[PDB]
Amino acid sequence: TDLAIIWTNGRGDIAQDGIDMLTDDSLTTDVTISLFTDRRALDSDTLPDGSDDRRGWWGDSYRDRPIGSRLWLLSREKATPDTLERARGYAEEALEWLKTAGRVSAINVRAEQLHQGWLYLYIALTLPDGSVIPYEFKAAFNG
Amino acid sequence: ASQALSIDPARPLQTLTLPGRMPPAVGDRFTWSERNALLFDGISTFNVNDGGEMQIERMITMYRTNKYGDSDPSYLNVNTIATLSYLRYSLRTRITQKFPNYKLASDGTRFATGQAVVTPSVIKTELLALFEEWENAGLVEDFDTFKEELYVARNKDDKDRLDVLCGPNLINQFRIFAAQVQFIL
Amino acid sequence: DISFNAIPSDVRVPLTYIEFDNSNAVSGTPAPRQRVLMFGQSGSKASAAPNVPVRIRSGS
Amino acid sequence: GNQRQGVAFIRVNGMELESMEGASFTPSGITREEVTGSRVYGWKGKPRAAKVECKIPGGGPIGLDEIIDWENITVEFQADTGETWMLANAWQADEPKNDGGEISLVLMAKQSKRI
Amino acid sequence: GNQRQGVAFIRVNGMELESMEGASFTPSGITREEVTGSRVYGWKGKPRAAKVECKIPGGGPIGLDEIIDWENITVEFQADTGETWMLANAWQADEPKNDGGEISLVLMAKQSKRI
Amino acid sequence: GNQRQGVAFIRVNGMELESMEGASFTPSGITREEVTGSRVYGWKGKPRAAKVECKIPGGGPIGLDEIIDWENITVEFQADTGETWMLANAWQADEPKNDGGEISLVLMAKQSKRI
Amino acid sequence: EYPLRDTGGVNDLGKKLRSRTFSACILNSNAETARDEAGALMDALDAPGSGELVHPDFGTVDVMVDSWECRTKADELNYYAFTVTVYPSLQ
Amino acid sequence: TGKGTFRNVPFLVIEEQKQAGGRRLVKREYPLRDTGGVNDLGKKLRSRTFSACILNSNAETARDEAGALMDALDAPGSGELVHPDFGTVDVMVDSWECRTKADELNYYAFTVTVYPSLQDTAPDAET
Repeated sequence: TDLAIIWTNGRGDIAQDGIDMLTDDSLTTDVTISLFTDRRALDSDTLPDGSDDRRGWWGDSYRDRPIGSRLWLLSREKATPDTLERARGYAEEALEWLKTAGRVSAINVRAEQLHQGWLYLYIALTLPDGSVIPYEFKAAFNG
Repeated sequence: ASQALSIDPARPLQTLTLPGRMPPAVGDRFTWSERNALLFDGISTFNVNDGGEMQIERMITMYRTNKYGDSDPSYLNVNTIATLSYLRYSLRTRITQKFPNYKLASDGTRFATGQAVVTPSVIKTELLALFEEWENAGLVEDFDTFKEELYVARNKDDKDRLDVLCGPNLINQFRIFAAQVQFIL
Repeated sequence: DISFNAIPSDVRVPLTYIEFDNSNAVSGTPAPRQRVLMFGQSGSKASAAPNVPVRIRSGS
Repeated sequence: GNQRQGVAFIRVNGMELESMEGASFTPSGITREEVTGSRVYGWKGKPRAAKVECKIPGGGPIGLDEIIDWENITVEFQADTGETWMLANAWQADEPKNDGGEISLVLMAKQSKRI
Repeated sequence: GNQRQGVAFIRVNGMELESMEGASFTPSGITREEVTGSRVYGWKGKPRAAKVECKIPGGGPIGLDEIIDWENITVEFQADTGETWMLANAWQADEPKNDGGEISLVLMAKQSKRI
Repeated sequence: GNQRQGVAFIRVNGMELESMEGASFTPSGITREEVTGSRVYGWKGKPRAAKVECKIPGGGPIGLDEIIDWENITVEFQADTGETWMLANAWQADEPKNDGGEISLVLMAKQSKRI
Repeated sequence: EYPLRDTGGVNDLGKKLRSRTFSACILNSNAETARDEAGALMDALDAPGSGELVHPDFGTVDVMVDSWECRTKADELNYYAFTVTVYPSLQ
Repeated sequence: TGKGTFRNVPFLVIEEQKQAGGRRLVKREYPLRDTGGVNDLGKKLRSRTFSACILNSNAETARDEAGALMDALDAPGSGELVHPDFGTVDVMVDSWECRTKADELNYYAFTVTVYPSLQDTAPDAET
């Protein structure tokens, strides 16, 4: 039972609940961390910035697996189906590690362009008959 | 900005690092709410990366009101300006390349084949082919509405002057990244 | 899906919304829809107007 | 009681060709083929390219030397009652032969739009 | 002395096409083939799909742009003396080419059923 | 209102042949073919050689003995309204047969130029 | 076969395994549901242990996969064809 | 659009694609016994393969693209293969071909087979 990643104003910080920080033991924290943390870009990949560094984590060489997802490669894109297909592929490759273990059964992800200027991803994971009902929330804005 | 907009005009500038630049101290950087409120006032904003290098958060022109007085978001993005400039250049150079010096005649008249004559129905097809090339490139969105809105005619007051009304639909950039995770319990 | 009103009109920064759910509707499309109605009493401190349908998505 | 069809006009780069009768036009889309096992299961798509075929009289102002080197033109297959189909970037096809007094032209393109 | 046959009408989604003469309609069923060894043995079945073929004069109200995009329609091959056959959920087939002034339509379906 | 086409004359080494009607002339260039994968990709070139085919009535001043042995000649396919195409160094082709009263001649060449 | 003599010996030792093989195909007009079905069948073909196979010619049986292919001809947009050979599980 | 890439070198897909792989079986047949069977042994690698074509209208850009594709297929390491059918997979190339015909001036045909770049130790040390 670790802390929970609460999404406020487009970024996720830990929050309090009564005495201590609110806890969560479910797949919600596992997914929201495996999806929205930048992992190291490959040697051949091109970067959205004009710079030359590749993100990641210094503990990547310590935790036996690359940490997060390569969705930061789509920081700046135009509305074309190429970006939708790439986002679908990146989400699949980021979330495959769950299906490699037994914590999920199947993953189905689709990409779409909603109201102009919206990249919409629908990810459906099939939890087994031995999974704790996961956490549910909606991102909120204040101030 | 010039390098990015010359490589591809319809590409946002959401994350472009400024090389060899020193950001302000952490006590002077604008907060999220301050940047959000400042973006409405026609001033672009910056963000600070995980490293020390700073990047541009959004490039926005100082245009915030229409001619009549109300708010108008048409000329907000610099991408609209860049794409419009490129489209104007493409139109100019295609017309110059195709029809440098041709005689002008009415739509129904027919002359000897292999002659240098342009009719109002020829440049219409030329513009439609140019729009299809634009759509292949990736700068214009909808072709059916462009076809149904395009209008080309003679001046009817000056003998050699052709009036056109294109009205293209520009492509859109991704500002929001909406995600929805569903657990099939 | 996600309503266009979700993102407030006061923001022009790239935002990257995120949502989570728990239902079994996989397609997300409006198939022939089922709307089960439920009559029942509510104890004190209910804070709900009597005799008006209310849409509920969670036990909490 | 409008006119249905007749002689069809071909126009490349804005010049008429005065093609003889027999012009044909295949639009670009998806080809459907049946797939059969114990029963008929459905269709199986296959892409195709648009094509316009005609024959022109010989000795005209447009000759074979100009015809052969055609790789970027804007073709317009137009009928009498409108119904114009534009080929954006078309190119000549397999073989032109000046048999008798008619030159057989075939111009193919990647996409065909209706104007 | 009833009228036997003549022009046969085609109706797709409840609208007529004015198909010219020469319409053909192969029904769906089982195809029989003969199996021969030392002596003739019997028949060996084989499934097939319903198909209706016709030609549409060009320049009409229904054009090639609308004709191409047909993958869920109900077809009604109706003869002069009644005897209508409904094609269940038809789709357009191999290739429409507009030669002369005629569009060669062919619609295949999984089930032809007499009404 | 110029004359378009009619009897087309063939001249080898500066001498006419009196070819019967039906002469054909395929020019030299590049043959285009379509390459289709998931969509249409473009064209794939292929070289071809110029060729002039005709028929000569038999029993004339020029016979099969002289016609067979032709491996270095200059051919001039000239239409009625000018437009002459020259084959620099042509050679006779597959097979001459004198059926009825017509000798079928065909001359190939590496390059054809419009004079 | 015994040398320098006409006669030869033939003896039976048991029965060989049944090497049943089949070909299948899955196509859907959505062109994306076809990919989903192909992926699901790939995942169900590559899995540990022996799973039941329902077939018109063979019927319900327990077997183990030995090999399969997904031959799509690129030009075909909805077609995926598998060819599988299976052997009975040892009990 | 059929725009598969190997190392950000683009190529066009054609001909047939293929993924093959299954479990390794050991056949157990006993002498003078009828009932037999097989026994499971792991699962063999998924050997993917595809056929690609490089063509243009210039006959020199085609040569340059073909050379880039050859020098990117013949490179040390594992590259991010992108395929409209396979997806995005890091694979290690096993062989390839570069077929032309001396008659087609723009066409260059490639046939590649790749293997997954998974590297796991045998002993699998623990604590």
